[PDB]
Amino acid sequence: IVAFCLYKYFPFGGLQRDFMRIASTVAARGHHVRVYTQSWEGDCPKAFELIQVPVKSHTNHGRNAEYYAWVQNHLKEHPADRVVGFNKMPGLDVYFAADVCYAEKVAQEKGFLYRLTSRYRHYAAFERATFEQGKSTKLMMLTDKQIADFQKHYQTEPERFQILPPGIYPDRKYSEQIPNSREIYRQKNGIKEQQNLLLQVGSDFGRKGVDRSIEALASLPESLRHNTLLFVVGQDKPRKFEALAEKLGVRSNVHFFSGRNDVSELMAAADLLLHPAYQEAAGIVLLEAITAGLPVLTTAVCGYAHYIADANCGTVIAEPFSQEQLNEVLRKALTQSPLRMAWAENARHYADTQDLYSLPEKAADIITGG
Ligand SMILES: O=c1ccn([C@@H]2O[C@H](COP(=O)(O)OP(=O)(O)O[C@H]3O[C@H](CO)[C@@H](O)[C@H](O)[C@H]3F)[C@@H](O)[C@H]2O)c(=O)[nH]1
Repeated sequence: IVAFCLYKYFPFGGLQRDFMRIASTVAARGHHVRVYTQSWEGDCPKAFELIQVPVKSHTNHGRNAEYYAWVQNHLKEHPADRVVGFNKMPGLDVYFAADVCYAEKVAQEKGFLYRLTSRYRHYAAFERATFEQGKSTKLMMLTDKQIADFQKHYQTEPERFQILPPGIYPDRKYSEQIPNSREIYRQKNGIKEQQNLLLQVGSDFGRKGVDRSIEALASLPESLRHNTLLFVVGQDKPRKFEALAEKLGVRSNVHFFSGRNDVSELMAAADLLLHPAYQEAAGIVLLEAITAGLPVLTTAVCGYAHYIADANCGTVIAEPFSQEQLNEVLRKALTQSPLRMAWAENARHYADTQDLYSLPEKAADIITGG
């Protein structure tokens, strides 16, 4: 019996999609998969034993604490052979690092008033419980930067870390698309042959720099701008970003969508992925774009930004972030189709020659070992 703990399941998050693929891999090896969550949106594999954990606190942090306590009591009466968490909490045998190091985030960005909160104390305590010395929890990591951060704040025993290769779903790959996918999916989405489709995918618009993408769109020269659209796709509220698009006179150019299940089609249809995130532990969409043959503009803060430079299929905007640099890079990329075509080819080549896929098998090995 392998128990999985994540606070919330829904289809439009990387943490959730990585969990689904890892847990499905574990189940397919013959183990019984039990899932504890506060809430579950979308389909659930019939193999899974799904347990909804009742909570009543009025804050995320309070509910998380209640969840941990309830799960511990349930495990006391119904033992599992291994407990695997996708969120930081006590009691895990294995943790998957979908998040950044919270202690480092706070140290770098926050001050005294931020640290006064019960919210801070909780998240710090649950991270500490996972990473501190003396714990047995195996730590499945996405980036070397994550490891450096956790070592800095917790002096975690180095042997407990294991970096995983990426785990991009094969259905995003250019070679897994129907013939004429670009034309078909452009037509499906109302994109004209001559238009530029910019694509931004992710369920945290603010964190992922949707504002930066809108600013970049707005900065384009008049004629180019008139031929350019931006699709913003994810389970988040568009309100603030609609207001910004109106402010900048590009409201009609920007199309907002809730969570979509057709991201593979959108990447086949698009001309550039924009992902100028403020914070991103890794960024699965960056590598999805690589596998789709979709060139990428992103920021150096993203854990997976280096892959864009490695694949030579876009531009990584350096820190400190310059909006003017992103604006110029966008204008250049859009006006230089030969550059974009070369980037796309480079992306496809990298996707064909690099392991961007095996994460769930390697994570399942760690989970089921022994
Ligand atoms: O409307 C939508 C919106 C998204 N998706 C999919 O959800 C995934 C999003 O993962 P991504 O790593 O890009 O961002 P995020 O969800 O913030 O992931 C966290 O967890 C990730 C690790 O699990 C980590 O990479 C990241 O840094 C964390 F913030 C990616 O596979 C998208 O194609 C979708 O299908 N439809």
